[PDB]
Amino acid sequence: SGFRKMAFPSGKVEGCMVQVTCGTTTLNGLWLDDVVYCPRHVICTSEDMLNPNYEDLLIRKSNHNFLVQAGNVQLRVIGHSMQNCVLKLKVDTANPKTPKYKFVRIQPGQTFSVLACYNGSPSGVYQCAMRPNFTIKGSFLNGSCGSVGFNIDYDCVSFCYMHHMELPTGVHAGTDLEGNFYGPFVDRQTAQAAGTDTTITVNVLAWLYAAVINGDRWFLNRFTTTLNDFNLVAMKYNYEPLTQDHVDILGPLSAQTGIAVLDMCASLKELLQNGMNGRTILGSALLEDEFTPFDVVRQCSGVT
Amino acid sequence: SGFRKMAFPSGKVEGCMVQVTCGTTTLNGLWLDDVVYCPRHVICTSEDMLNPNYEDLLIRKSNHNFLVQAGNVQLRVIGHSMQNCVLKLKVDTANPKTPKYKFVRIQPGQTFSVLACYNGSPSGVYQCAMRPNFTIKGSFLNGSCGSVGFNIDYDCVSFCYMHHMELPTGVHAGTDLEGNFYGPFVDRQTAQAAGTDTTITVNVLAWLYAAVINGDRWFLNRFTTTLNDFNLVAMKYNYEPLTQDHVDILGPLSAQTGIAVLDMCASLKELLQNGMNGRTILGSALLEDEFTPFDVVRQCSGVT
Ligand SMILES: *CC(=O)N1CCC(C(=O)Nc2ccc(OC)nc2)CC1
Ligand SMILES: *CC(=O)N1CCC(C(=O)Nc2ccc(OC)nc2)CC1
Repeated sequence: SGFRKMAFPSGKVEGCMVQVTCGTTTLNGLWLDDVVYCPRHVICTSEDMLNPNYEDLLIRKSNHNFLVQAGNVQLRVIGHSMQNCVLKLKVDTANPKTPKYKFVRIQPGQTFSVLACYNGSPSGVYQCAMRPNFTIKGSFLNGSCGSVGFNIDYDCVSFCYMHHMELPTGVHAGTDLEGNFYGPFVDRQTAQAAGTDTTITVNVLAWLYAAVINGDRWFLNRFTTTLNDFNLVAMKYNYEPLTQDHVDILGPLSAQTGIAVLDMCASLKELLQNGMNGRTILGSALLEDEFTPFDVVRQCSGVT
Repeated sequence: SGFRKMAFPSGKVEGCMVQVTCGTTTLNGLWLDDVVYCPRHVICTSEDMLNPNYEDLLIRKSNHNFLVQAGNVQLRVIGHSMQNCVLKLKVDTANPKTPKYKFVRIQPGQTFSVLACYNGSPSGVYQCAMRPNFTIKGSFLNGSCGSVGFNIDYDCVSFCYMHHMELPTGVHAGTDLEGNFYGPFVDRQTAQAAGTDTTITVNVLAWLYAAVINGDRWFLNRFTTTLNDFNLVAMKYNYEPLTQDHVDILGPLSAQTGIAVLDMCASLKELLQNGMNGRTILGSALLEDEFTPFDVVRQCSGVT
């Protein structure tokens, strides 16, 4: 028992981290097979970031200008190309530690682990979620760009995020491994404000199921609700609308606990309207939304 | 910017996890050099756990009864011994992936990462703290015994915990890598109640410094206090006493932010007496105590 914000074991991803330097900018790259993926803003000076024309800046760069270092050994760059907001640096050596991998573009509400890196070296691993406004709330200092987000299914790493920037509000924006930003963000140092950071309702319900499974049951009430009634309350509290797809996804947790999804919705409705009254759920004084129903099942079953 | 509950990259520890089976019990072992460390309760049946005499149970065991599997390959056991509550199984092969390592016994308030494992396979990594009552609040299902806690200093892994049991209250107890339990706990299925789980004051202050560094400043007040005055309030709220050693340890955070430690104590005193009033600090509605001053400096500076 016990329920923790858990990240995937990071070993498979640590074996892929490299340092990429272009001129005076050094960030992280992801080495899979004979390709190193990194943010295209590695070619920018701090001045260039104000209004960069990436195609024009890239013309002044040759393969030998991209310095790629894996550990303390240099990789030879034999090609470079820009795909959306990422650069793909072809190297002459396949990464011997390349795990089975996929590039996936996640939806808002989906969680992933981040291996925060500096100078191609891993510093830490933490779990986060793609927010409904397409930002993530990470922990990234200068030099962390190119750090990646991922999920693991047994031995296959699904890379879903690459870090590119911090908005002026301290929230983070990045791309999938095809270089397409999540949300409307651009790799330019300009006014980019995030939209409403709503709560991921289906994740909160999954976490309330985890709480029941782990013995924290005080919030369970004698009520039920409907999807439409619940959603009226969810709208009021800036919670995402709950759909029948979400109810279906919560089915196995409902089955395990014997608590109907709409009954759990009614408990959540009362928590929104009455508050926690100084009480906690799974050691938290607020409703946690960075556990998906899949994460709750995985952690409560012990998937390796 | 941003501040997350971050675990150490787990790769170095993943390379040490093995499966240990004795009869019908299978748990995890830690393979360093030619020795596999595991909880001695691997020799117990579910019945034996009620009142085990480990020396007597061990007499009926031979090297060939300990099945050690690293990945899908079997290790040959050439010796076994009991050191306190851990078994040391000498194998004929040194772990080729053994990192530089130390065995350390941590003090309450100290944090570490746990690589939760099942059948010798890593399932997840999370960060926790040795509570002042010598329990940890982990996430451990059956089969997770032998999972370890650790800290990393660049390339050296300091192992500090091995998981052994879950108390009837859902909290966890375990040993250092010398097999000595933290706290008064025993590897027996008997009435073992934990003492008061007090809050780690020095860690809360470190986390309030992290909050200021990251822009969350609403809780800063116009007051100061003394160590004695603060401690009167800390006692009332089940917070650990703050010592001059703790104030000294917080010195670099005080220097970086320009906020004197006793001023931060006065802010914490007001948060204890007035509550959060529905507000949050670093995305939390309660005062976080599982970040040490060293963790705050490390995360706020980017140590790899
Ligand atoms: C995430 C990352 O690694 N980045 C590269 C460095 C970059 C940065 O520091 N930019 C910057 C420099 C100087 C000034 O002056 C106003 N502003 C921003 C952030 C992204
Ligand atoms: C942490 C771990 O791996 N453990 C080994 C299994 C053990 C267990 O499941 N014990 C147990 C079995 C049957 C009964 O019946 C009442 N109680 C406890 C827990 C520790």
